[PDB]
Amino acid sequence: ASARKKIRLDRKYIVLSVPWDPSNQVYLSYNNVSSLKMLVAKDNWVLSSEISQVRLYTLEDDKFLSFHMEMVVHVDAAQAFLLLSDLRQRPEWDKHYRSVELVQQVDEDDAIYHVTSPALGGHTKPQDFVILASRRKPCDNGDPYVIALRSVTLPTHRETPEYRRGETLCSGFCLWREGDQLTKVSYYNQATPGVLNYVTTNVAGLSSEFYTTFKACEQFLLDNRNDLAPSLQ
Amino acid sequence: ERRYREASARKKIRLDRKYIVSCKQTEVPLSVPWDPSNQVYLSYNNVSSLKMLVAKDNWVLSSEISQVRLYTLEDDKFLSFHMEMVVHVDAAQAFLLLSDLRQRPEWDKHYRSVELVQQVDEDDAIYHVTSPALGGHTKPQDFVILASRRKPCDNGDPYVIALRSVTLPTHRETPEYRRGETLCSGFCLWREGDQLTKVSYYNQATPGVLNYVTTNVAGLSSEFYTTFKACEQFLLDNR
Ligand SMILES: [Cl-]
Repeated sequence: ASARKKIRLDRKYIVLSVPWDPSNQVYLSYNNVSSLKMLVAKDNWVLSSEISQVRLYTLEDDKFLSFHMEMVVHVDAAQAFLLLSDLRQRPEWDKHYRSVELVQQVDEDDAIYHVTSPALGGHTKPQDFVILASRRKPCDNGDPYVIALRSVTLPTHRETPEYRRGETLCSGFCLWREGDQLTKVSYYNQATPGVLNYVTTNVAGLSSEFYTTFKACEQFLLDNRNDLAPSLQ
Repeated sequence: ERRYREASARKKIRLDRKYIVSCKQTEVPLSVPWDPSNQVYLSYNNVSSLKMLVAKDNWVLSSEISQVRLYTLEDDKFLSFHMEMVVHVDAAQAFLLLSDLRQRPEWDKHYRSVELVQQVDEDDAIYHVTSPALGGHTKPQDFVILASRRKPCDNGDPYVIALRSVTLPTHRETPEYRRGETLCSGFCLWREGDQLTKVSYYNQATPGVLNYVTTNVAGLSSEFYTTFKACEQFLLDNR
C-alpha cells in the first residue's frame, strides 16, 4: 500500500500569495483567520494514520492535498496560544522552520514574517516564505484559538537567488480548550506546493517526520507550560 | 470597494471584542427545563418573548439588499438580529410552511436535520435539530427547541412562530454534537395584502454562533441573505 499510495498521490497532485497593502490589513487579516476556520470545517477530512494518540488527516481536494495533525496536550489553551503564535520561537521545536524574521508588526495580533526552510526533495537551495500571521482569541463559547498563516507579497521582499521563494495558501494552528490544563492542538496545511514530495512521503507512511515534529511541538508546550514571558510581551 | 471591505472587517473586530464574554445560563434563561405540568405557560412565554423582542425600540437597520433588510440590536448581554422581506404569498400559507420545522432543512442549510420529539398540542411541538459545523468546528451542533405558533388576535397583528431552547431527560447532550441554545428566535408574519406577507425572522441570542452572526452583521458574509432568499423560494414553490 505505502509505496503505491505515495506514487498515486504524487501523480495526482504534482504541478497562492496575496499582495499586502496597509489599506487592507484589517480585511487580509480577517480573511487569513476566516480561511483557516473554514478549512477546519470542510466535510471531506479522512483519518490517514494514528500513532500514540496523535492523528494525521488528509483532505484530497481537486487542487490540493491538504493535511492536518491533532493531539491533546496537558497545557492551558491560552498559554499554548501565546507559545505558538510567536513564530520567532517555532525554529526551536520545528526543524522545518530553519529561521524566522519579523518583517512588520502589523498590530497586537498580526505580523508579517520572513521564514526560511531547509531544502527537501533533491534541492540544493533552501526555501523562503513571506507569511502573514493573524491570531485570534475566541469567544468563550467553545470556539478555538486560531493562529492563521498565509503568504503575502511585498514590493521590498521579492525573491532573491539565495532562496527558492515558496508560498503557503492557508496554514496554522487551532486550539480548543478541553478542560483545565488540557488543550486539543491541531496544525493545518491546505497547500504548500514546494513540499508535496515531503507531504506524500509522510501521508503514505514512508516517513514519520510529521509525527516527530508534532511530538517536539508537545514537548515545547509542556517545557514552557507555565512561562509568564509570553503574556507580558 | 477596498474601503468598504476594510470597514466591514473593522466592524467584525469591534463586535467580536464586545461580546467576547458569552452570556451564561446563570444570567439569562438560554434554555428552560421542559415541564409538562407547565406546558401552557412555557408556550405562552415563548410567544410573548418573541412579541416583546419585535416591539423593542432599539433595532437599527444595518444593511439591505434587494429590499431584504437586516436589523441588529447590540444589546448588553448579546447581539440580536432580524431579517425582513415581503413575499408574494398568503400569510396563512406562509404560517403553515414556516411552522413546519421538519421542512426547514429543505430551504435552510443551517438545519441539517429535524426530528419531532413531542407534539405538545396542535400549535406547539418540541424538536431536535442538528446544524452543520460552522468555521472552526469539526462536530455539528444540536438543539432542543420548543416551537409555539399563534394566529393573530386582531387585525394588524402578526402570525407568530416562536422558538426557544428547552431541555429534556431523553435528549441530553451527547459527545456526537455540540449542544447549542437559542433564547428567543422565530418568525413574525404580517398580512400586507392579498397574497402579500411581511416575513421576518428574529434571533435574540444564540451564543454558540456569535462569530457567524458578527461576520454576517458586519457585511463580510451574505449567508443570512442567501438563506432568506431560499426561504422566499421555498414559500413561492409551495403555494
Ligand atoms: Cl468542534
